[PDB]
Amino acid sequence: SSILEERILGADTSVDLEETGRVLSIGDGIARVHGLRNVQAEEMVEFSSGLKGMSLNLEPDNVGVVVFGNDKLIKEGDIVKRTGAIVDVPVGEELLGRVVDALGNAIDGKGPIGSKARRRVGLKAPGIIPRISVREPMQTGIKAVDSLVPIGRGQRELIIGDRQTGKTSIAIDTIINQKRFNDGTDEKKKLYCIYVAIGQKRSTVAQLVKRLTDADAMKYTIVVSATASDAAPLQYLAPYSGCSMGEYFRDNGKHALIIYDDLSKQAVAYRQMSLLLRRPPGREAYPGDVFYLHSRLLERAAKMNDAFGGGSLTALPVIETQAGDVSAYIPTNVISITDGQIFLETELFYKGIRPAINVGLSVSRVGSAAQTRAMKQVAGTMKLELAQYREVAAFALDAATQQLLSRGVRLTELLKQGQYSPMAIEEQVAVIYAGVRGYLDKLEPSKITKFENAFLSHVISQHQALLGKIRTDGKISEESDAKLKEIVTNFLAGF
Amino acid sequence: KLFVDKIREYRTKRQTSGGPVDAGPEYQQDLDRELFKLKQMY
Amino acid sequence: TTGRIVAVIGAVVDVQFDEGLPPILNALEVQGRETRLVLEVAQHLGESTVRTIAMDGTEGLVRGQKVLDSGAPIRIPVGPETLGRIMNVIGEPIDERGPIKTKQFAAIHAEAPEFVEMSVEQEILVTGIKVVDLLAPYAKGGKIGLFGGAGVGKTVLIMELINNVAKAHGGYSVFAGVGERTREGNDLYHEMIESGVINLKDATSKVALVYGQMNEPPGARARVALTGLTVAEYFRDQEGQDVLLFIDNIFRFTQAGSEVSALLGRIPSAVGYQPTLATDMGTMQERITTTKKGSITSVQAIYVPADDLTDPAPATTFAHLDATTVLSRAIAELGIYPAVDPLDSTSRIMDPNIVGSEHYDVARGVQKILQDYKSLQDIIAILGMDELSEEDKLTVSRARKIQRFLSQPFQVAEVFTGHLGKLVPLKETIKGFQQILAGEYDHLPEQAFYMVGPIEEAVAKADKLAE
Amino acid sequence: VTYRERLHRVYREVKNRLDYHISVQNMMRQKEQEHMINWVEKRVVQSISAQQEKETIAKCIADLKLLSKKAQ
Ligand SMILES: Nc1ncnc2c1ncn2[C@@H]1O[C@H](COP(=O)(O)OP(=O)(O)OP(=O)(O)O)[C@@H](O)[C@H]1O
Ligand SMILES: Nc1ncnc2c1ncn2[C@@H]1O[C@H](COP(=O)(O)OP(=O)(O)O)[C@@H](O)[C@H]1O
Ligand SMILES: [Mg+2]
Ligand SMILES: [Mg+2]
Repeated sequence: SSILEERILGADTSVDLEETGRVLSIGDGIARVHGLRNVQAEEMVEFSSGLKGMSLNLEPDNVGVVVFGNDKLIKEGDIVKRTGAIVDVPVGEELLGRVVDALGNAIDGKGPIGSKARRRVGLKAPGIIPRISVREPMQTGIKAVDSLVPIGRGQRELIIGDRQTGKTSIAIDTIINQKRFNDGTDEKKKLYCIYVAIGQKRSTVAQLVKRLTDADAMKYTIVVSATASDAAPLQYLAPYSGCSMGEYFRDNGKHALIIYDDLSKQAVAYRQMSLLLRRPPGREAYPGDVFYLHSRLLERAAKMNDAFGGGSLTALPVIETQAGDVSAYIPTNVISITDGQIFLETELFYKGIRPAINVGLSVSRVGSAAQTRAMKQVAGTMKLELAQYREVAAFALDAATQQLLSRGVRLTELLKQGQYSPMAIEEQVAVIYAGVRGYLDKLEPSKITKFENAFLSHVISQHQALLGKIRTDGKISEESDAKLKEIVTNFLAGF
Repeated sequence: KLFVDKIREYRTKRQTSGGPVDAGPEYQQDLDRELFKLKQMY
Repeated sequence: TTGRIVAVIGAVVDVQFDEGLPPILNALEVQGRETRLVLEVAQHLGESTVRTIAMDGTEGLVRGQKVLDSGAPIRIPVGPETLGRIMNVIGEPIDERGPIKTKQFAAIHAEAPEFVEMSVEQEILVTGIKVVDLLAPYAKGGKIGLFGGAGVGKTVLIMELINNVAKAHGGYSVFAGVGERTREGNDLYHEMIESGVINLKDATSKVALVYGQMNEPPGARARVALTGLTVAEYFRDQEGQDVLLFIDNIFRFTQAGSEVSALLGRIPSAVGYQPTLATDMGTMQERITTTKKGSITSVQAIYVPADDLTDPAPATTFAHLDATTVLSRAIAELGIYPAVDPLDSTSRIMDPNIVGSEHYDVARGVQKILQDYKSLQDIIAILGMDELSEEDKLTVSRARKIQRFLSQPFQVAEVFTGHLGKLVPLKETIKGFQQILAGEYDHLPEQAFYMVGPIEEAVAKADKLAE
Repeated sequence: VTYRERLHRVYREVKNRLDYHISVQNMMRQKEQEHMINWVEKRVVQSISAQQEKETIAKCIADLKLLSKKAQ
């Protein structure tokens, strides 16, 4: 009560001399302003109703200002005040665990964001000298993604697939799995995840935040929600806000991971924003600019060399393809901007094979680089064996052919996984080892899942010393291989 | 000025705070509805 | 002179001068910036107003700034001191090793060579790639195009060509990466440093690099190509030496031109493209020519948007190339690599008087049999192969063997495939395809030919499979 | 097996009896504050109906002097 009265005092009621303009016509989400003589381009003007807008067009007689809210709160004749700073957002480790909207205004309750530094959403990507090749591994905790199509730190993978094929699930598992690194001793393996929700139902993001709080995963995650209802100029801006909150870490020596979900619903917001500016539509009514929109956003997921801090910013854009057409306009626009891709088939998903990665088409163009040596040993064989199995699965003779079929089916059953169940790297190594070396070719395929579960519960309970040996020495030595072979054989015996 | 005005407005309200001041039946009805919702979920 | 900004819409800045205007194509410096922002004039609106395209971010431009005319178009440092350096569109070095200390500068908007200077000599260029050598033999001194969708091989292939051709080359080289990944440019830089092609402590560098990568505004992407053409034109003329000029991706030139052509107030052409698509492409591709003073061998990677070869951009560029090489996603999904489409690749030196008669006959037999198999595919996809004559079954078997044999493992794709990269000499390619067509290998299985070099390796792999 | 279940269940019931109370407290106090502001604003709007306009204008003019001095 008196707390509220202290809330009264200490508020800045000082008045300042500020330049101003008068709105002429608001409609279609683009206000026209008159005046603002000394207004910079891409500046952030502020309307009288607390709204904000980005000074977009500097025409000789007026300023076209895109409103960052609902244009029903803007009259004609209102007053627009320039805040004298290119569109900024608050950055810092004060945002971690906070659900901020596209402009850093906490939509969380939980007080305001106590940030002390601001970045520009319209910054430029690092050049060619600062960057260095991708070296460190980004552990997704998903067997299929971590073995076959690995990811690095600084890479910008893509997750592409249809409605409800488990793209958000892969994103959330990647976010959750980082919990173990974000508790250890060295600040060199800590990953500070970010999650941009663009044009998504608000209830979905609420439940996602609840899930991330169940798994203790909000200590480092920032959720930047520009949900379905929010005006188009906010869904267009949210990715850039998130990318700035990640660039802060990248430029201060830390490691970040940003998940845009989806980028197929930012390009739709941008197409709205453009067609309402009368810009000439192109292919599918998208403006010709709809490439630069994503290229400039995804070119910031860099990996700065050691003379520039050494930080990094992984990116996991999530595209959504109607009827699984990988050759549409936006899917190809983004497939030519990213360093890899993870195709989530909708018929593998409907077969219960989840996560539905289509390993035939998925690829990672840093791939074997930035992969733990142990996983490399175990999973190169899996890659070759799966390749051979795929070559022949179009009909269902000899010993080798049936051997390929059986081993491939076993491996497929082995790569399935459950939600919110990431696995440490050593656990994946152990499972895929028991799968590829051939200690499962007799067990029925239908049982391969049960085995997996049981096997884990054994290895985690009893032989944690071996798993720690694998983790510390990121490689399967000969003695470690022999001990692991003994463990697998003994466990399989009792089955 | 207005900072002092807010200060004194709060003073003269709290002094007439023998409870919730000038609330009305909506006060009790809404509070009871919320409390019963809490009961239903607790 | 000295004008003042009067409008700023996206990357198009309208400026006003009170004294004489600058002629079109000049460069203007925005006085009062924390960096160098060059605006290149493009129109003369009237009222002593010009409309300019900014070659850098135009964020923070206040209506009423001061713009100072340079008097000449964008001029970049050319000469032998650009070898091993990196350059943006406006010619500044972006490799952090100090200024490019040259004697002589070049304007990026020169004119195309006149008709009385074109060379006509045609000669095959051997690349070590089976399909390129056999069906679309590249010409030494002529424009070459790699048409591809997104994720089909344009860059792995242009890197294989870089390796094969350039490392075995005597002349200079230029790589103008326009509108493409930045990490790819960094990897290329650090991969030529380790190959000795670029030298950071000497003057023995052979490659100049120019970069307008995809993070750059539309103004820069639309002009870095001209900077590359200029750096290569110099080595062609003022040295009289054979140049190689790789460009990736030349479709970003026209795409950026169209991004910054709605703002110039033009009526949009067919698919939203600028009305001046064909002429803008022509005035650029017509300076990339071998003439009587030098010889430029240009390899351009053309992107085919949404996998549409009838799109105006590739459809227009098809007329500026000697040899095309249409990489197709349908083949790449079969695992064949390079995905080159044998029945869309063409060349202007597929002449029996240029490549001889055995080469021409083998290439045409390969194309005939592949075309027959393509015609059969419509029936095969439904009535199966059990409904074909015996000659048709034999044709299909040969066609599948040939489709596989065209696939090759590249050196730069070891990290992907693990296999060892192969150069197949031209005679070995002709011999192998001649044998497959004759029928000397109807007993082997298809997969014996998948990802092998000369046919000796095919026979060896067929032996391995038989045990 | 019942041992651990009952041990957890006692914690469940105590924490639920705590949560009911804390949630009721939050709800009632926040609604109280909201009404606080509502009426305080409505009544200060009325209280602005005095005859102090001369003091306000004097303060505004003095602050204008301050701004003018600072802006040159
Ligand atoms: N690995 C998995 N195992 C089992 N079920 C899964 C898995 N991943 C996702 N699902 C299920 O798929 C359904 C939708 O998945 P999800 O929301 O992750 O897909 P999505 O592509 O994000 O959908 P949308 O993009 O439309 O939001 C959910 O019911 C979820 O439980
Ligand atoms: N010769 C090849 N051998 C094996 N794989 C290839 C080959 N060429 C391309 N690929 C695969 O296709 C992908 C296409 O990438 P790339 O060609 O570099 O980009 P672009 O889309 O510009 O062609 C590569 O990452 C690689 O995985
Ligand atoms: Mg989802
Ligand atoms: Mg490429």
